[PDB]
Amino acid sequence: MRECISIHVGQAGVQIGNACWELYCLEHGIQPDGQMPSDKTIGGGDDSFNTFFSETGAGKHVPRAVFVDLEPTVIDEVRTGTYRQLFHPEQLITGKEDAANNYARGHYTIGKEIIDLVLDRIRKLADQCTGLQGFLVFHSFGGGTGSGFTSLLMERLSVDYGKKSKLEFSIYPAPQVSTAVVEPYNSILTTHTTLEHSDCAFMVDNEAIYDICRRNLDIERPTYTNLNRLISQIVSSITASLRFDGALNVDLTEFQTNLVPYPRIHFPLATYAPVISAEKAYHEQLSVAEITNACFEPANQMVKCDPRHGKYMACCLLYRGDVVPKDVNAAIATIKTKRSIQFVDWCPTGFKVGINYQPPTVVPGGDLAKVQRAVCMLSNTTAIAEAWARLDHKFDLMYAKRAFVHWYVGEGMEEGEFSEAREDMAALEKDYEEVGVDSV
Amino acid sequence: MREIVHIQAGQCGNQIGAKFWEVISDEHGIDPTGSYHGDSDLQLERINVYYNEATGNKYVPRAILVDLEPGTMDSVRSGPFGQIFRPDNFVFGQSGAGNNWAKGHYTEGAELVDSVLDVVRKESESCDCLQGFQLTHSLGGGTGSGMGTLLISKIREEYPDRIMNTFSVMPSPKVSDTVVEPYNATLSVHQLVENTDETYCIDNEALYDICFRTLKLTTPTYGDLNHLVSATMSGVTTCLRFPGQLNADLRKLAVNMVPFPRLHFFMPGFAPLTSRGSQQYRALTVPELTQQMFDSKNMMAACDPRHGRYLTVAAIFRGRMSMKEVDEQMLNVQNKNSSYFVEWIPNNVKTAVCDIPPRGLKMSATFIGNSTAIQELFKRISEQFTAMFRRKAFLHWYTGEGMDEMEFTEAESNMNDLVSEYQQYQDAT
Amino acid sequence: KQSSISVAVRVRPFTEAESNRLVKIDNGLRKIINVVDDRMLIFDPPETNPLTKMQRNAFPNSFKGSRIREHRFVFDRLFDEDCTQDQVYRNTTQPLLDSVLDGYNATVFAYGATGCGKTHTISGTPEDPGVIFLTMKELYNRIEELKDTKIIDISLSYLEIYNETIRDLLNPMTQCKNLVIREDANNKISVSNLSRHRPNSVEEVMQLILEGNKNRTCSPTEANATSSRSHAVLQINVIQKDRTGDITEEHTFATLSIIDLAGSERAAATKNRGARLNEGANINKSLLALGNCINALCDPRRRNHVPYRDSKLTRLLKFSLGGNCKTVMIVCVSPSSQHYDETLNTLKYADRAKEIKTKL
Ligand SMILES: CC(=O)O[C@H]1C(=O)[C@@]2(C)[C@H]([C@H](OC(=O)c3ccccc3)[C@]3(O)C[C@H](OC(=O)[C@H](O)[C@@H](NC(=O)c4ccccc4)c4ccccc4)C(C)=C1C3(C)C)[C@]1(OC(C)=O)CO[C@@H]1C[C@@H]2O
Ligand SMILES: Nc1nc2c(ncn2[C@@H]2O[C@H](COP(=O)(O)OP(=O)(O)OP(=O)(O)O)[C@@H](O)[C@H]2O)c(=O)[nH]1
Ligand SMILES: Nc1ncnc2c1ncn2[C@@H]1O[C@H](COP(=O)(O)OP(=O)(O)NP(=O)(O)O)[C@@H](O)[C@H]1O
Ligand SMILES: Nc1nc2c(ncn2[C@@H]2O[C@H](COP(=O)(O)OP(=O)(O)O)[C@@H](O)[C@H]2O)c(=O)[nH]1
Ligand SMILES: [Mg+2]
Repeated sequence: MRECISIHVGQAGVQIGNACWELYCLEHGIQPDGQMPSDKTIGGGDDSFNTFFSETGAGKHVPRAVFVDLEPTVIDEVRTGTYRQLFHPEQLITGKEDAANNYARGHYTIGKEIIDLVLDRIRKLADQCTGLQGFLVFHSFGGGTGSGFTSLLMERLSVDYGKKSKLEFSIYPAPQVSTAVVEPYNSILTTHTTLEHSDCAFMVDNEAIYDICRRNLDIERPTYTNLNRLISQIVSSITASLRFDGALNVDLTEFQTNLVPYPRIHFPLATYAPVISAEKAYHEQLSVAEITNACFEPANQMVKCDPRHGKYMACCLLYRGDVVPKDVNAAIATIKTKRSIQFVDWCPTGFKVGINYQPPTVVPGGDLAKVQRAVCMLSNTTAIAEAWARLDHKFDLMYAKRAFVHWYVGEGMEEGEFSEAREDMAALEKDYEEVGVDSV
Repeated sequence: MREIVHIQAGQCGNQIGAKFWEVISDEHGIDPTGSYHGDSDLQLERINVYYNEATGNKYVPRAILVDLEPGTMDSVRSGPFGQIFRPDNFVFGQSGAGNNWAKGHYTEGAELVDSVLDVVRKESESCDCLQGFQLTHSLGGGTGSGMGTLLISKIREEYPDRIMNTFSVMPSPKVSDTVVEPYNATLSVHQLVENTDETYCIDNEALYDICFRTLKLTTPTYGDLNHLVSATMSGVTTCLRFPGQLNADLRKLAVNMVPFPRLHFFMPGFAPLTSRGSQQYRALTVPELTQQMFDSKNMMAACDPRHGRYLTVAAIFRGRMSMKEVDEQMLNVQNKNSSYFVEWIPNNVKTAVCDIPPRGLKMSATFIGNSTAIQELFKRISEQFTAMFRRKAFLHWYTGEGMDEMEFTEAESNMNDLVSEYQQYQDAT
Repeated sequence: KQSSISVAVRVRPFTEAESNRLVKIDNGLRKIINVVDDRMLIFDPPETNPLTKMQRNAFPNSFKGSRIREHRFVFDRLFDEDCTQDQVYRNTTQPLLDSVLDGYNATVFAYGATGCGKTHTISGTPEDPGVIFLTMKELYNRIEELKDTKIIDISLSYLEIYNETIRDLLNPMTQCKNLVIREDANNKISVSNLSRHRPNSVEEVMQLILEGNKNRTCSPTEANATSSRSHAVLQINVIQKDRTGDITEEHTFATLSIIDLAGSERAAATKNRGARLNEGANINKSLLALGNCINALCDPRRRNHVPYRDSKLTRLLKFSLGGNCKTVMIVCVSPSSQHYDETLNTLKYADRAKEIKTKL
C-alpha cells in the first residue's frame, strides 16, 4: 500500500491541516461525517484512498492524522466544527498552557507531558499501515510549540523509524512581516531538527503568499485561510501520484532521489503556477508552456527570495490534468533556452517530470479557479540561502545584548545552544554557497 | 484550564474590579443572579477561566475582595452585581489604613493577610490548571498599595512559577487627592519591580484626558475611568476565553514584551474610543484602530511616547479582519516612526487576533506598550519623594509602625536604578 | 583603565580509570581539549589520525560533514594538565592578597560542570590542599608578619544563594526573610543577621568551611550524587588599623569573596522534574545575570548602567567587581569526550567575559 501519516503541530500546523483534510475529503468524495456515498451508490471496491484514510467495517473513513498542540483552543475549534465526526477522538492536547512562544517550553518542560501519547498514537497508526511511505509534518518555525515540540517529536521518530521518509511543510518567518518578537530565536533553534532529522523540508513565507493573493487572485485582504488552502493544494500535488493514475507517477522516494543531490541540500522551494481567479481564468489559455513559464517567475515564489541570484541545482515538475509529455518537453526546452534561469554545470539533465490524470479539485468558497491543468514545481536552488541570511541578522541583533534569553534559560535550556544553532546555520549557508560554484 | 484568580485591594481596586466583573459578566452572558442567559455557545466554552460553577447552573466569579474597612464592601454588595460574589471571599477588617503604607503592610494588613491567603489557597487548588493571578489596586494609598504588595510577596512565595499581573493606578502630578502619595508609591514600586511579571501602569490624569478629548464627556466620573480600565483588562485576557486566528495568552505577551526581567511596566490603551454623535463620521477599520492605538492621546499612563523609544508593543485585536492588513499596518507604524522604536529589536510589535469582538462593536484592539517614557512617572515621584524626605515631612506616621528610614532609602535607590535601566535603552546605540 | 577581571581556565589530567577506560582506541575517548599556549585553547581539534577520508567529503565533493566543530578560545590565563596547584595559586589568587591587605576588595569565582575538577582545585585533598587553604595560610602569615606597627582583624561569613533567597550556612536557624541585602552610604554592602565568626588561624577557617558545607542544599540522582543547587559565598572581611600610629577614628576595610558557582543545567537530562526545574531555572538565570554584569564591566561602552539588580548574587557583589576591585575566575574544564557538550558550554561561559576574537 501507499500510506502517509500527517502530523500537525501548533496553531499554524492545525489550521493548514484543516485546509488539507477539507481538500482531501473533497477529492475522494468523503463527507465531513466520514461516510462515502459512492460506496452505497455505485458499489465501491474500486477506489484508492488508503494514502490518507483508513476504512472500518461500517464504511467510515478515519483520516491518518495526529493533531497536536499545547493549548486546547485550536483543537477544540476542530472538535466543535464541521469535521468533529471525521477524526478519531484522540486529538492530543496538553491540559495546561502553551509554550508562550519559546523553544524551551515546547522542547524541555511542557512538551514532555504529551510526547508519550503522541508517539503511542503514531505507533497505533503505523501498525495499521502495511505500506507506509513517510511522514508529513506541518509546523511553524516562529512558534514555541512548532519549534520545540516538533524538534522533540522528530528526534523520537528518527530514533524509532530512521529509514522512513519525513517531509516538513514549515512556515518560515518573512523578511519584514512578523507576528512575534522572538521568532528569530525559535527559528534558529529549529535548524538542527530540520537539518538532521528531516529528509525534505519545504519552507513557506506568509508575505510571499500575501503578494501572490494580491497580484494573481485579486484579494487585497487575504486571511490565513487562503494561505492554508494554497499550501493544501501544494501538498495535494505532491501526494497525487500515490492516489491516482498518471502517465508518469512520482512517489516520495523517486522525488527525493531526483531532487536531493547531497544529504544536506534538502530545502527546496515550492511553486504552484496557475493561481488564477475565475475572472482571469477567461482571457488566458493556461497552456502547459504558460504555466511552466509562470513557475519560474520570481513573483510566484512562495519564499521571498530571488531565484535569479542563484543557480538551480534540480527541479521537479508535477503536472495534473490534461498534460501530454511532448508539451512538457517543449516547455522544458524553452526554459533551457532562457539565460536568466541558470543551472549548475554538474546537473545537465536538470528536470524530473511527473504527470497525473486527476485535475485539481476546487473547494467551494475558495479563491482558486477551476483549471483543466495545473503544476507544482519543487526547485532545489541556491537562492534560498538569502532567506536564511536575513533571519540570521535578526538573531545577531538580539543575541548581542542577550535580550529575551532569561525566558529560555529559565525553562531548561543552556545558553550555549543559542550560539551552537547559529553556527550550524552558518555552516549550512556555506554549503549552499559551495555547491553553486562551477567545476574547475 | 487556564484559570485566573482575581484579587481586589482597596477602594480603587474594589471599584475597578466591580466594573470589570460587570463587563465580563455582560461579555459572557452572566446575569447579576449568576445565571447564564447568553445567545452563543462560545461564552460558556471558557467560562471556567474567570468563574466557578455552582450547583444550580450558577457561576460565581473567582474574585477575592480585600480591604481594611467595610465601607467599600458594603458599596459593592449593594451594587448591581454585588450578589454574584461569594460572601466568604469578602475579607475585611474594621480599622483602615489611613493612607499609610506601613499600616497596610506591617500592622493592620499583616493580621488579615492570613485570611486572605487562606481564601486564595482555597480558590487555587480548585483549578485544573492555574495560569496566574490578577491584582487591581492603587499605589498612592494605604491598604491598596500595602496589602497588595504583601499579598504579591506571599503569593509569589507560594506560587513562584505562575503569572502575576497588576493593574496599578499610578499617582499623577496634576491630580492629587492625597498628600503622602510619593512615599506610598515609592514603597510599592519597590515591591512591584521584584514580584510581578506584568504591571499595567494607569494614571487618572490620562484617563480624564481621554474622557475630555476622545470621548468629549462633560462631567466624567470614576465610573468612566473604571470603564476604560475594565475594557483594557477584558482585552488582555481575550485569547484565553475565545478562539482566534492568532492566540496569545498572558505568558506569551510576557515573553514577547519583557526583554529583561525588570522592564515589565506597561502602558495600556483601548483602540475604538470615539464620542457619541461622532461615530457615523468614521469607518471602523484596522488602519483607524492602528492610528488610534499609537496616538499619544490614547494612552492611559500619562506619558508621551515621543519622549522615548518603544522597547516592545503588543496589539491584541478582536473581530473578523485580515492578517495581511494587520501585518502591513504594524510594519507601516514601525517604518514611519523608526525613531520611536529601538534599533536592536527588528520587530517590536507582537500581534494577536481574536475572532469574537466585544458585544456592540464590529472590531476592537488593545494596545500594551513597553517604552522608556514610563521612566518619567518614576522620575516625578522621586521629585516629590526627595522633597518630602530631605526634611522628613510626614515620616513619623510611618516610623511609628515599626518602619525605618533604611526601607525608604532602599526603595528610592531601586526606583532610581529602574529609571537608569530604562534610560539606558533610549538613546541610539 | 586596565582589565580588573581576569579569567583563568584549568585543564585536568585524565584519571587513570578514564585514561584506560576508552582511550584504548588510540592504541571511545579522545582529548577534545588541546593546549598550545598560556592563553590559547583548541576545542575539538581535527587531530584524529584516520581523518583524510572525512575532508575528502567536507571539501566541495560530498556535503555530508562540511560542518566544522573546531573552536579556538583565548583566555587571560591557562593551566595545562602538568601544572600543579602551586602555579594556580600563585597565578590566580595570590596577587589578590595584596589588594585586600592594601584596602581594596577582591573576588574569586569558581565555575565548572560535574567531573571538571573544581573541587580538587578549590578544596583539594589533605595531602594536596586547594587554593582556599593556600590563600588563607599566606593571609595569616602576612598578618603575623605585619603584627608590628599594625593590627589586623579577620571576620568570616559563609552564605548561600538558593532560589534567589539568602541562607546562612553557619547559622542554619536564621530564616530567609531576616537575611536581606543592605547598601550603606559607605558604598559597602552588608547582609542582615549574618553570623560573623572570628577564626584565629587557617585550621579554624577550614573547620568553619566544612561546617558550612555540611549544610549546603544539595540533591541526589544527578550525574553526581552530591550536586550543588546553590551559589556558596564565603566572605573574609579584613579590618586593619595602625597600632602605634595616629589614634584617629578611621580604620581601613576590605573584603575577600570566594564564590563557588552552581553548574548550568539542561532539563533534557532531567526526566521526572519538579522543584528541581525551579532550582535549575534560578541557577541558569543567576549565571546569565552574572555573565551580563561581567561582560558589561569589561566593555567600556555598556557600563553606563550595569544590571546589578537582576540577581541576588550580582547585587551582593556590586562593590566587588568594578574597576577598583580585582576579580579572578577559575573555570575548571575536563578534556574527556564524555563531558563534551557541557565543557563547550563552560568554555562559552568563560569566553563571554571578554570576546577576544582569535580569527586574527
Ligand atoms: C452605537 C454604538 O456603537 O454604541 C457604542 C458606542 O456608542 C461607543 C461610543 C462606546 C460607548 O461607551 C461609552 O460611552 C464609554 C464612556 C466612558 C468610558 C468608556 C466608554 C458605549 O457606552 C459602550 C458599548 O460597549 C460595549 O458594549 C462593549 O462591549 C464594552 N462593554 C461595555 O460597555 C459594558 C459596560 C458595562 C456593562 C456592560 C457592558 C466592552 C469594551 C471592551 C471590552 C469588553 C467590553 C458600546 C458598544 C456603545 C455604547 C453603549 C454607547 C465606546 O465604548 C467602548 C468601550 O467601546 C466609547 O467609545 C467607544 C466606541 C463606541 O462607538
Ligand atoms: N500560513 C499560515 N501561517 C500561520 C497560520 N497560523 C499561524 N501562522 C504563523 O505562525 C507563526 C507563529 O507561530 P504559531 O503558529 O503562532 O506558534 P504556535 O503553533 O501557536 O505555538 P505556541 O506559541 O506554543 O502556541 C506566525 O508568524 C504566523 O504567520 C495559518 O493559519 N496559516
Ligand atoms: N585539576 C586536577 N588535577 C589533578 N587531578 C584532578 C584534577 N581535577 C580532577 N582531578 C582528579 O579527578 C577526580 C574527579 O574530579 P573531581 O575534582 O572529583 O571533580 P569535581 O571537582 O568533584 N566536579 P564539580 O564539583 O562538579 O566541578 C578528582 O577527585 C581527582 O582525582
Ligand atoms: N480609577 C479610580 N481611581 C480612584 C478611585 N478612588 C480613588 N482613586 C484614586 O486612588 C487614590 C486613593 O487611593 P485609595 O485606593 O483610595 O487608597 P486605599 O483605600 O488605601 O486603597 C486617589 O489618588 C485617586 O486618584 C476610583 O473609584 N476609581
Ligand atoms: Mg498557539
